[PDB]
This record gives sequence, C-alpha cells and structure tokens, in this order.
Amino acid sequence: MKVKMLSRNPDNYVRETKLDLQRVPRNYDPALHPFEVPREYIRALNATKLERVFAKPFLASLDGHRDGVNCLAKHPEKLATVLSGACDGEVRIWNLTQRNCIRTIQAHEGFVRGICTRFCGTSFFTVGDDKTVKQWKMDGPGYGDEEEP
Amino acid sequence: QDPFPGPAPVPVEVVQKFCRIDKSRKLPHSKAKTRSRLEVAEAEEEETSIKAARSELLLAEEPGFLEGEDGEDTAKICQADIVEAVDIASAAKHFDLNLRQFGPYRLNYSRTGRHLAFGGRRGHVAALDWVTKKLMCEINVMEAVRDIRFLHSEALLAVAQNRWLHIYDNQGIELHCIRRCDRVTRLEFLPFHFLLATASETGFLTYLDVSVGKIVAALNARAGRLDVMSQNPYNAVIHLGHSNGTVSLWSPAMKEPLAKILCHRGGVRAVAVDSTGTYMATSGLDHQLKIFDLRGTYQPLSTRTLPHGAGHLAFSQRGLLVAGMGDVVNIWAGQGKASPPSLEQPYLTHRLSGPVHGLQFCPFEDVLGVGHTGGITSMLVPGAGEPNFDGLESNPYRSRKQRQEWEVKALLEKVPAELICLDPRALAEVDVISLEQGKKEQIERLSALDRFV
Amino acid sequence: MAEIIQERIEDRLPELEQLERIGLFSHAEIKAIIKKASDLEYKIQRRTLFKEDFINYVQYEINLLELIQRRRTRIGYSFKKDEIENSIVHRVQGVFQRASAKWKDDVQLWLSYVAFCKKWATKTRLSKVFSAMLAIHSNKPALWIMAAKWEMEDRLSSESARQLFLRALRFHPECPKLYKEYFRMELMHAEKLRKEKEEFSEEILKGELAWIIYKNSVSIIKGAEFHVSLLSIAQLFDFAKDLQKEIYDDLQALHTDDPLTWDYVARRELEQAKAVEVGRKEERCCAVYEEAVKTLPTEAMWKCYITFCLERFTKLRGKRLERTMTVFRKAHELKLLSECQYKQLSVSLLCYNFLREALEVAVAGTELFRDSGTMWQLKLQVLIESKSPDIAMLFEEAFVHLKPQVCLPLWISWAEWSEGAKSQEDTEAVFKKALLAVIGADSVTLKNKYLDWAYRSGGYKKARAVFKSLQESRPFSVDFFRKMIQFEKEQESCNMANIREYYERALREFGSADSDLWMDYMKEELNHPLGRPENCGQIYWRAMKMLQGESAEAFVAKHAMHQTGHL
Amino acid sequence: VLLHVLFEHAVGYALLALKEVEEISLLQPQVEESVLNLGKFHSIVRLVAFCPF
Amino acid sequence: VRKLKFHEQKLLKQVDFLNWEVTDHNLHELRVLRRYRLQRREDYTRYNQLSRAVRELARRL
RNA sequence: UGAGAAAAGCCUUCUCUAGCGAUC
Repeated sequence: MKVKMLSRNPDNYVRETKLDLQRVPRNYDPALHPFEVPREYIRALNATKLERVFAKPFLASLDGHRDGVNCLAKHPEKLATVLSGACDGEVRIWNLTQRNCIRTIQAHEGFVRGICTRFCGTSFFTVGDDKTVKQWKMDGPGYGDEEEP
Repeated sequence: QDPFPGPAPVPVEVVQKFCRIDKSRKLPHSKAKTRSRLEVAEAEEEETSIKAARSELLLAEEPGFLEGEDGEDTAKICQADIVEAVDIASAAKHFDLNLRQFGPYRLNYSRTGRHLAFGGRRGHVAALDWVTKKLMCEINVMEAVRDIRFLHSEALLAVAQNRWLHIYDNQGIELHCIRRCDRVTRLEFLPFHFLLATASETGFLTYLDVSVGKIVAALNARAGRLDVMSQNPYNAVIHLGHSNGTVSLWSPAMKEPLAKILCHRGGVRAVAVDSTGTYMATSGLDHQLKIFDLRGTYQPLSTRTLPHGAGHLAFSQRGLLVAGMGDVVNIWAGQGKASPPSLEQPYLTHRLSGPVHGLQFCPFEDVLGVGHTGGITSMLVPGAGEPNFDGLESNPYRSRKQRQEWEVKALLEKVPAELICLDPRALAEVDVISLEQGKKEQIERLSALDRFV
Repeated sequence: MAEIIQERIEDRLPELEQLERIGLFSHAEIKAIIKKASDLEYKIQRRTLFKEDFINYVQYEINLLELIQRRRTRIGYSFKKDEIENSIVHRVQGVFQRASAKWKDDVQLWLSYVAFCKKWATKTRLSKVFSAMLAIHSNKPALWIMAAKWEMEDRLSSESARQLFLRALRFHPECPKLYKEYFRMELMHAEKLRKEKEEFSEEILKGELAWIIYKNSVSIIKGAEFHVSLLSIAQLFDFAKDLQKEIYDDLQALHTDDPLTWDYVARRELEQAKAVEVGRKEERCCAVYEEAVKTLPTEAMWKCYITFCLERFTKLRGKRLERTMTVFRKAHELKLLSECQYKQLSVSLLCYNFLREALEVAVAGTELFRDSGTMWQLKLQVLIESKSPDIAMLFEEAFVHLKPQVCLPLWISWAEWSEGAKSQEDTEAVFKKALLAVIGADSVTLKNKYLDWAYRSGGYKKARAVFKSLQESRPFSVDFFRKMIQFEKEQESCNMANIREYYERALREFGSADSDLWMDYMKEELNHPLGRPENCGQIYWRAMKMLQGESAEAFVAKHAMHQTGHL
Repeated sequence: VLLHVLFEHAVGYALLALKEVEEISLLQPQVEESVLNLGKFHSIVRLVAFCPF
Repeated sequence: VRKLKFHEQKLLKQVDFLNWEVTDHNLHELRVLRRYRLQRREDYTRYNQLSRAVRELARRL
C-alpha cells in the first residue's frame, strides 16, 4: 500500500533566529474565509465611527487686527505667507507656520476694499476708501525705517 | 513567428472558485449611465479572480492519500499497518490514553489544531497541548460533566456541569458560574459572532455573548428534552434533533424555528454538516444514515441501512464522514468534488475498547479524536485534514504576540446576533418590501323615460 | 512582514509562469525557485539587516540569469527577453540601490554594482551609478580615473573623458597620478585622430594638446621623478617624436643639481667584436658622470656612479674591475663615500676570487670608520679568505678601538679562530673574557657556544664542569638544557637521574610558556629504557597548571596528536 | 517644496535634497516626528553631495 | 487581553471577560464565599432563596 | 484587616521605555 501524510518541515514554518520575523503563509481559499459580506460591513461601520471620533478641524486663530477683517490674499510662492486687511485701514502680513504677525502697515484711511498679489510675489496692490491705488514692496523695511509705498 | 504569442492563461475552474457574481441573471439595462458602472464591476471582479489563480502556485502542501494494491480493501487495513509505513512525525500523533476509573469522556479540539480539552462523566477536566506531550491543566470538579467546549482561543473553556454552566481558565482557575443556563446537555461555540449556544434538559436554547457577558436570547423549543445539537459553520444556524424525526433550524433573532425538516421515521439521535454548508448528515432510531442537500432542495441524496446504530457523526474539512456505532468507528470517503460522500463502502474501520461517546476531527491534521469509556484515542486518517492553512486566521505555529494581535482584530470585527439568517449573503439584497413603501410615499407627494328614473 | 514579501513574490510570478510556458523550466523547478526566492526574501525584509543577505540575494538572481542564458541557447528560444530578463535585472538594480543607500561607505559594494551594470544593464544606468559614486566619494582619485577610463575605452567619447579629468584635477590639484593619466589620455586621443585621417586639426595631431598638460603639470609639481615619468609615457607613443625631444631637452636644462637627471642621461647612452662595442659604450656613459661630479659634487651623485660600476662588474670582467678600482680610490680621497657602499664593493670582490682590492677596501673602511663594528667583521672575513697570518693582530686592534664593551659577533668570531689555530687553554680564556664583557641577553648565544666547545675540546667530563659553573647564570635558553640532555644520551651510562635533573631545571625557567619542553619530557619517560612510564600521569597534571593561556591549549592538542600515531 | 540645503560641519560641507514635507503643521506635536525619527527623516531627505576637508 | 489603545477602547468599550456583574453577580458572591468559608456554591443559593421567603412573608404581612 | 499573618522555589497573564525598521 502507498500512504502519505502531511508533514510540514519545521525549518520552513519556524524562523531561523530570534532576529528573524515570523513567517506568515497566506491562503485565499474562500472556504477558509467565510462571511465575507457581514464581516466587511462591520469594518465599514467601525470606520465611520472612528471618523467622527477624530474630527478635530480647528487649528489656530490669529489676532492683532483692530477692526473687522475684510480682505484676504495668499502668496503665490510661499504656503505660509498670507495677507489681510482690516476695516480700520491697516494691512497685516502673517506667518502661518509661526502663527504670528510679521508686519503691520497703515495702508489707507477708512476701509480697505481689495488686495491682490503680483504674480512674481515681490509686490502687492491695495485699494482703500481714499480713492487711492497703492503698490507696496513685500520685503520688510530695513531697520526702523518707516514704510513707504 | 513567436510560436505562443499570448499571455499565460489561468484555469477557468480555479477562477470560478474566486468568483462572487451571478452571471445567470439576465437583467436588461438600456441606459449608458447604468452600463458604465456595470462594466467596471465586471472589470473589477475579473482582475481580482485572475490574481488569485496565479497565487495557486504559492500553495506548497498536498493532501494525504491511501490506496490499496492487488485488490485489497482499505477497510481491513488496521492502524498498526499505517504507523509502520508513515514517518516518525505522524506516527507520534497516534496514542491511546487509558483512563477507565473515570466515566466516559467528551473531547473538543481548539479552533487551532494545537490544543485539546476533554471532560469525563465522573468529573475529570483537563486541557493539554496534544502535539507535544505537556499538560496545561488537570482539575477534578466534584460535580458531573456533560460537555466541554473551547471559547475562541485556548485561554477560555466552558464545561456543562450537572447544575450550572462554568467557565475556566486554561490553567484551571474558575472564572464564571452561569446560573441561567441550567441542566445543559450540549455546548457549541459560534466563532465569528462570539456566541455560545446551550441546549438544556428543560427544553430551552440559550445564546450567550462571551465578549460582553450578557445573554442575548433565550428560546423555548417546545419539543421536550434537547440532546442533539449542531451548527452549520457556513450558515451559523443551529440544528436541533427531536424524537419526532424532525430537525429544526434556529437563529437568535426569531422566537420560532426557521425551518423544520422531517428526516427519519423514528427519533433522530445524531446530526452533522460539512464545513461548506452544502450537505447534512443525520442518523436515527430506524437504523438509516441519510445525507441531505441543504442548498434549497432538502432532499435525501443517499440512503443506507446499518446493522448497528450510529450514535455520533462528524465531518472533516475535506468532506470525510465518520459514524460512531457502539465501540466501532467507520469512515466513509468520497471524491467530494461537488459530490456527497459515498456510502457504498467505508474507507477505514477501527474497534475501540469501549462504546464511543464523542468524535471530532483535528482542523489541520490527519488525525481523528475519539472519546469513549476506556479513555481517549487518536487515529491516523490519511487525507482528512486540509493541507494549507492561513497564517493570519488560524496559525498552529503562532507566538503569543501573534495570538493577541489576532484577538483584537476579531473583537473589532464581531458580527451582531440579529444578522444570522439562512443566507449569509442576505445583507447584500435590497429590502424589496421597504422599496414599495418608499415608492408609495413618493407617489403621494406627486328609453325616453329612463332619464326621469 | 510577509505582505511586502508576498507583493514581491506575486511580482516574480509572471516571469516564472512565462518560463513554464517556454519549456525551459519544469513545474517542480518553478516550485523550488519560488521556495528559495521566498527564503531569501524573508532575510532582507527584517528589522535587523546584514549585508551578506543582500549579497546572497544578488548572487542567487545572477545564478538564475546565467542558468536561463545557458538553457536558451540549447533550446534555441530567443523570444520574450523583456518579460523575464529585464524584470530580473530591474529587481537586482532595486536591491543594489537599497544596499548602496544603506551602506554608502563600502567601496566594494559600489564596485560590484558597477560590474553588474556593465554586464547586464543599460549604459545610462551605469552612467547614473558613477554620478552617485563620485558625489560622495570625490576624495578618491582612483574612482575619477575609472569613470574617465570607461568613457574613452568603452563609450568612445573623448569629450566626456576630458571633462571628467579636468574636474578631477580641481578636487585634487596636487595628485601626480591624475596628471600622468590625463597626459596619457590626450596622446591616446591623438592616435585615434591619426587613424581617423588614414581611413578617409593639424595642431592637436602634432600632440600640442598633450604638450599644454606637460608645461602646467611641471609648474605645479616641481619634481624630477614626475618630470622623468612623463617622458616614459611620451616614449611609449611612436608618433610625435618631437614631443619626446622637447621633453628630453628640458630635462637637463631645467632639472639640474640633482643626481637622477644625470643618471638618466648615462643610462640613455648605454642603450667578440660586439663585446668590444659594448665595452666602448661603457666609457661614454662613464665619461658623462665626471661632468656630473664636476658640476654637482654632492655625495648622492657619487653613489649613483660607483653603483653603476657594480652591476657591470657583476654582469671583460677585468676591464670592468679596472673602472671600479679607480673610481673607488677617487671617492675615497674625497671621503664623500658612506659606510654602506664600502661593504657592497668588498663583499662583491670576495665572490669572484679577487682578494687584494677587498683588503684595500677593508683597510680604508677601518681608517675612515674605526668605531664601526660591522667593518671590523668585514675586514676579518677578508683575511680569513686570504689566509694571511695577521688574524691575531686584528683582534687586538679591533677590541682596543671598540670602546663599547658589547661586540657580540667579534667575541664569537674570536672563538672559532682560536679553536682552529690556537691552543685549547687560550680558547677557554677567550670565552671567559666574553662572559665578563657581555652581561645581558646577548650572553645567551655565548653560553651555548661555550658548552658546545667543551664537549668537542674535552669530553663529557669537560661539559659537566662547564655546565655546573654556568647553571646559575640566569639568562638562559632552552638550547642550553637540550644540548646537555643530548650529551647524556650519547654517553653509554645514560643515568636517568641526571636526565630528570636537567629537565627539572629547564622546566623551572621556561615551563610557564614552553609546551614543547613539557611534551619532550613526557616522551622521555615512555621511550627511554630506564624511564618510568607510570610517572606520565603526574607530568601531565603538572603541565596543565604551570602552563598559561594559549600554551595550555597547545599542550592538549599536541598530546592528543601524540596519543594517535600522528605524533 | 523640493529644494536643496547647504549644511556646514567641522568635517566638511554637505549638500542635501528635500523631497516633501508638511510645511504649515511642522511645528506641531504629531508632525514633528517626521524630523525627529531617523527612519522618517530618511524618507524625505537624501544626501546628494559631501565634500570633506 | 492586551492593553487597548485609545482608538480601540472607543469601539471595544464595555467588553470585559472576567467581570459580568449583570449576568452572574460573581464578584459580589465571591466576597460572601471567602468571608464565610463555603465549600459549595449551591449552599449559598439555598440561603439566599430562603432569605427571600422570609422577607416576602414580612412584606405581605 | 479578616481566601489570618510570614517566608522561599515553579508556570500563567501583562506593563513600560530604549535602539532597530521604513532610503527601492
């Protein structure tokens, strides 16, 4: 008679050393893995519940303006540089990474109605209630020199 | 000029195994917006099935076999002839523990084939790794024991004592004494739901959630004493045998049985189903062994009359069927490729020291566990165990850290009790009655003197 | 864990199934390849990583590629190269990239990567490898040369090799090796242009572009040897002899007052009637040396001339010697000659049976350097050859001049001569004076020769008297006791008590570190007829405790071999 | 955000290339591990040139 | 079994194998068994059920 | 406090850091 029985070689299935990681053979036979529909539904249900647990959208709030914020302009070249304008007439430049204000300039008298950044990123344009269109330099004034358009 | 230009083909039968679409459906669609989604769905299915076909080569083991020569019958071949002709590793798996001072033993294998636990009628409870010859625990409850089962990993085991239900650690420490489950005859665990089902003498079927520790359901069978019980691993339903000759299908959600199937002209004493959930094996007092097709037909595929009575039945992962009649066990073998086992002539035979009280196949080994009055024996059954196991589901060679990672994943993925139905894919179909209720609401918002008479 | 390994095995599957399509490999062979590939893959995806696992992975894939290459020729199937070979090569390139990223400092891994890229990879992939090499290893001039070498000899791009060389000199401005190879490379470019013209500008074809390298390199590196070296490559190229002519003329004009330039001109003139013609060339080379002497009178120039006389004599012989003897005298009066070269001539004169000039060299050496003891040994050997009866006065004059007491070869040499041609008592007197003068470790050889003389001049009784007197002078050697044991063995008595008595004294002095002495003692108890073999148990027990460190392990191995027949 | 940084050390000059980084939230508790952990730092930063003294 | 992580605890809250107070009241019972050494759990049940009968009689009276 | 208290030897379950791994 001819007889064979399953005989797993232990060296194949057990790692050689303590430094080695465990060997994990995988079989994709559907008979071994039943309930494919109900099991996956629970995982999807758990995924939605975990999404509501970790929903924390608020990051930071920037303060320093002395009237309502009216205009916003982002910088084309840098992610962390943004420009804002308040109703009192001042324009502030913010650092998003440091969450602080870099510069403050008194651009106009009254509201500032619009602000746009030149595509190169070395200047911006502001408009106020004083019937004035002003161009400024994005680089900060040197030392304590007062800023001029 | 390349003789064979095309890519490598994959077997159609192998791809069909990794397939979950109903091609028989002839639904008509006349809209391109419907058409685009459908073709993508077929495209997604075909590519996944092809990849698994190539992965068949990664399988490294082969199932065992045993065939005679010069017309000899495999039934007359004894275990001693097998042991001398098989390697030293498998020969060590055949042993005969002799414990007759205690009562007849009921045995259970863990879901991973590494661990075995057994319980005696007189109250001997012991758990051990059976591959190596070491004893995890060995205790003697003063009360009688009717059934023994494992709960998920080897850490927890449940015994059905004479009065109540008790839970023990793998080292022998008593954890729970459940007084609601009383006079329980049979125990069996649903793995993917973490529910333990109990059959009691009073006639009640109770479901207990071991993960949380609360009883989800308690059902009155209203059929008298309950002593024959089994589950369908594919279906997750519970089968109950009765003296009427009928088998009742049960789920924790319903207060009434899902179905009743009349199988015998007398009382049924054994029931067993295959792992795939296709075939059902029953035996009764009319000395008839029956095989039923559970896939919507519920007709007896095969019938055979037996000299003695088959007290117990079991199914392996490859489809072998074993019947325990008195002190003699008989195994029937069939090709199993979309076919039931052949009852024409048995495959192997063996005679025990005492009458058989429990049968089970080891999950991923070619051995059979038999519990009887004399003690516990382990047979060698070539071709019964499934060769290639999955390392992430049931790894015999898993470390403690691997085991604890798997347990959390299973606990994250526990299936609620109410989802158990006759169809494991019942969640996929659209609720048709809820469709028409919604449609109703949608519609809602959207001769001359004869005239004197 | 096994998810990445599983991804890589499923990536490896399609070429394996195509190979099964070919008929090149059988299904069991594919199974074995899959098994070994998984085994090798598991090693390199661990948290702890070693280089040898990467090396084994690369070697296994190379062996598989070679096996496929051998089998394709036998089958005759040349289709589907891209499906299999390119995939394997891409995987090996990924493995090499990961290994090189992990271990940047290992040059050998980089060179193995370069070799594999040369053998199996596209030329642009090899081009990317050199840039990665030179980016972090720019401080090694040899790596610059290898990159430039590949561009010229393989890629045939002279322009690329020029920029690699020019950039290399900016990192290493003072490397002479870089200049010489850059000088060679441009001359190689000129030959390719000469061969280009014959198949179908003038200035480079003359070798002018190499001449610009010559002038600048000389200015940066002001060395004669580097200047001569550029001429060596220049002579190697047959074309543009004028370039060799220009370099050769600048040798004497620019580089003067250094001996090497005058030597090169002498050897350049060097390169029965033929022997007369050969003899004629020698004087012309000899003649040039004197103007070198007259212009440059330094000592270092003088050795280059006397040595030149030496090989010609060792390489007619009378005429060669006549040159050597005169130039020796000329150097001797000027006293510029140093100590070492006096010996080399005199030792040379002894070997060719001419014994009179050697005496004059010996006398001149002693007069110039009286204190040198090596000269006095050198003179002594001459008169032993000459057999003149002036040996006795030589010892009197040498030791008087040698004020330092430690003259070990002289004390030895006096012993053998006194034995040969002097009475027995005077030989003993010389030995006793030697032991008084030499007190340190040099007395070890003195005592051994004293004991050997006693056995020869006298008998066993004379050796016993000398051994008893010298047994307490602690500076010893194992040869002292081994010689005395041999003398007892040769005598007919062979008193075993004396044999044991000599071994105990030797084991007292050197038993802590000498494994051979203990093993020799044990074999005496077994092999000797008067020995007691039952004592060997105690000798082995005593040997282990006194021996220290590796000597203890040596005795075990030697005894284990002695128990077997290997001894 | 691909850019090159010049780092000067006592041993020599090093030139390095940065592939990607979360710029805005860099100074935050969770994103800071990108530069602190050596394995994550190797993911986004490579050594393209080194010139020792 | 392992110490649950912060995300795991939210999904696997109220899961505890050893303590099932609502079902068997084992922790409360264990204190009674240890304080007065009771060989069998059944003896405690008879005392508890009989105690209910005494109290039920008093409330009805 | 009340499986009294105290001391030794074996298994079981689990907790912290620290390197290491993510560069193809």
